[PDB]
Amino acid sequence: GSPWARALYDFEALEEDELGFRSGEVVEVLDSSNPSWWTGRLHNKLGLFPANYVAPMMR
Amino acid sequence: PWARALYDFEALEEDELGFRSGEVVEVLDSSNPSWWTGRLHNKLGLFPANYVAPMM
Amino acid sequence: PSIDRSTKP
Amino acid sequence: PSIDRSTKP
Repeated sequence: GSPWARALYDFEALEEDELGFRSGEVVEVLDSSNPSWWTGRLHNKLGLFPANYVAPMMR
Repeated sequence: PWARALYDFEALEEDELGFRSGEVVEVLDSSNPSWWTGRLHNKLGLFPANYVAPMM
Repeated sequence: PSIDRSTKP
Repeated sequence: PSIDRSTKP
């Protein structure tokens, strides 16, 4: 459905439109069009997160 | 870019963005034909594409 | 019309 | 690492 991406570092959300996560979580990448900030889904919510904090899972 | 709500939409899940008719949502992704990703009140969520505009 | 959640990403 | 929020959509 969506690509998934592995969190490489912890990311602390500081606004409601951010998607915080812990290194190791696997984020559903709804929108990877922006080069700086992707839109993810994790813990049933949507949010922006730094595209360079994750790696695509290829399998 | 921005879009005007045509209809009220009640969010029933945490990944949905609810809104009232006439509110003007920011559209972060219009690439999906059915369900767009918006921001309102500084929260993101999915909502039915056909329930809104666009202006930007 | 009809809101179909089956097409949500 | 390093975070700059000004480039958020």
